[PDB]
Amino acid sequence: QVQLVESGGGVVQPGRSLRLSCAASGFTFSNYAMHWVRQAPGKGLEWVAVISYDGSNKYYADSVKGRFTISRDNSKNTLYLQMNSLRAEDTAIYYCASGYTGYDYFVRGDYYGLDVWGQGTTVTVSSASTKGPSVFPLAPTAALGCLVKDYFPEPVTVSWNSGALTSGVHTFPAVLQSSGLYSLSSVVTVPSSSLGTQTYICNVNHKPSNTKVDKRVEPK
Amino acid sequence: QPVLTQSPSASASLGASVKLTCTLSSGHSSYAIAWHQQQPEKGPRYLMKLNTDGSHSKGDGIPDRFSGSSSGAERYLTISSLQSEDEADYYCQTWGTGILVFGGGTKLTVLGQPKAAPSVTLFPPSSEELQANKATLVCLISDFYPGAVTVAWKADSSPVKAGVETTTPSKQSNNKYAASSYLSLTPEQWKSHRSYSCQVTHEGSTVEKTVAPT
Amino acid sequence: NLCPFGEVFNATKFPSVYAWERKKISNCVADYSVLYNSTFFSTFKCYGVSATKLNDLCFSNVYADSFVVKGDDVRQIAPGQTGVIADYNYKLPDDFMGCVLAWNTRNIDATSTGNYNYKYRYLRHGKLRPFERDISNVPFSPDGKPCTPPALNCYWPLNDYGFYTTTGIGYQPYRVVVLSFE
Ligand SMILES: *[C@@H]1O[C@H](CO)[C@@H](O[C@@H]2O[C@H](CO)[C@@H](O)[C@H](O)[C@H]2NC(C)=O)[C@H](O)[C@H]1NC(C)=O
Repeated sequence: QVQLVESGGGVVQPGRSLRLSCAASGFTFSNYAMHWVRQAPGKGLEWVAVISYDGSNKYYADSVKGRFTISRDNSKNTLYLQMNSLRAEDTAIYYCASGYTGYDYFVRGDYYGLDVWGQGTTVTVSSASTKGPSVFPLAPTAALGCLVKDYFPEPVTVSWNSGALTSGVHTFPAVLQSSGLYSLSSVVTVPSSSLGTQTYICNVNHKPSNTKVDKRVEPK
Repeated sequence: QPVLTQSPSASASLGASVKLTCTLSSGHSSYAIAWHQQQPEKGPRYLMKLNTDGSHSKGDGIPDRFSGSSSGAERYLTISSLQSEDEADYYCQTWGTGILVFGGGTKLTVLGQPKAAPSVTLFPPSSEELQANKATLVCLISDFYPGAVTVAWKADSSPVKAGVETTTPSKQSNNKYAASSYLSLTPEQWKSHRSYSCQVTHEGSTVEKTVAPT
Repeated sequence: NLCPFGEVFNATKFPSVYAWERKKISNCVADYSVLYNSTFFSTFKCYGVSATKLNDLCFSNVYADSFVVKGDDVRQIAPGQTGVIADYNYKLPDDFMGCVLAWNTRNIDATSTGNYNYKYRYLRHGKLRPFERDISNVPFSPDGKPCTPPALNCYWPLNDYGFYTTTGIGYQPYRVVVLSFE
């Protein structure tokens, strides 16, 4: 039972570099071709690069040729993707993949199969500085919540009443504004008549900036 | 290099069947392809390779409800007795010279729960935010099925295009969908208008919420 | 000293997958032109070698393994596969180094009436080691105790493929040659 596990993802500023890795277990790695595929947030899959079993043949998607470089260490069963001169359009999840090496009569040469997918690693390319969020109350069966405003990079976690409150909680996905900073909301729907007797505190945690914020939400 | 044309979306009811279609550009009429499945929040999974003669090679662990067939420049993925888990993005993929080509993908929604119109709560900017010289409007949409909505804002009655962001829907812990929309303003812009509208269009039908400074 | 690659893909008769046959090919000059001048190989997969740069490989021996399976079973002729064919009939090693070729042979291995001459082993106690071969035909019983079918927990371990000219593409017969490189 084969497994491919990627590492080396994260946040870097445009024009910098980054080496992705792909750990392969469960098959004779040095005999299979190896791919890189990426998915921009909310975009489709885009094929990036492929490398043959011995490393003597490499092919690249047009959009990365000159900047990226695929390689492999067969002694370590590891696949690499060197990204250079990174652009904000290189922000995506990067998967590695493996396959057989077949002969195709319509190409009259090798094709490289892609039949096993990795789990993924995330790469964020931005001209933004680490920054904690501002937390504002969305004061009010009724709904109330927390606006987690203008942070970078992801992620931020939101528990309510220190986790003691979970039914009716929904934390939305982040949004990326034209400022380059992220925002999300966490909302909870509550029994209407609980507002005078219970307290609602959302716990916003942003490890990238050591920011932890407890914000109490009261009625207007 | 060859190009693959998938229809952008398709749906059928749970228990029904679908035939996802991928068409090769004419110049590569006879090229073989592969089918990949991407379920929500997950990585991709290899389904099968599909040849020009109709013959397929499945990966291991692929249910028999998935079969491949072939015709002209077209390739078909067929899924019988559709289940809840089959809701996913299906990407056909092909080969060129060394390089590989994906299609745009097909989001297959399997209607497996009664329809649901959306809950729309619109929050004016907190007073704490106004003291920070910012003003954001938070429009939350929840408890709808299926998750496809269009959001339009209005300043008084004139639509607003600038300063709008919106999430793509996502299912709640009770198997229904939800999405949020934001409208950024300056404090002046907030004060200098009578009302603001959040207008949510869900399958022709429309919900409207309006707030005002006071 | 010309290699007999032609004869292997040529052969009028192919064996059943449980009784797969091997041809040792050595001390000869190789002509792989049969692989490229006959565009019907629906399966042409290689491992640790390149299908197209193939004669630039200096081998001591090549081994050619021949057998028949149905189409939906061809996927099990690959390293690390599982299923009845891969676990009880023909097993590639994990570091298999060579290619796997397969082509539809309905026009010669199927009939209108049914061709039940090809058999595979569907019951066995252990899984096969890579390149192992089991040509026995002892009745299978979970307990290892001798028995006689039909009886308490007792079946003959080989089953016939039924090849008809007129069935789904995945039920038609496929000839398979496995090329193994030392
Ligand atoms: C395919 O089989 C044919 C016979 O069926 C082979 O043809 C003979 O090969 C031997 C030795 O190579 C020669 O002595 C004969 O002159 C060949 N001709 C005939 C009509 O039998 C053939 O070599 C095999 N395939 C290829 C590619 O050569």
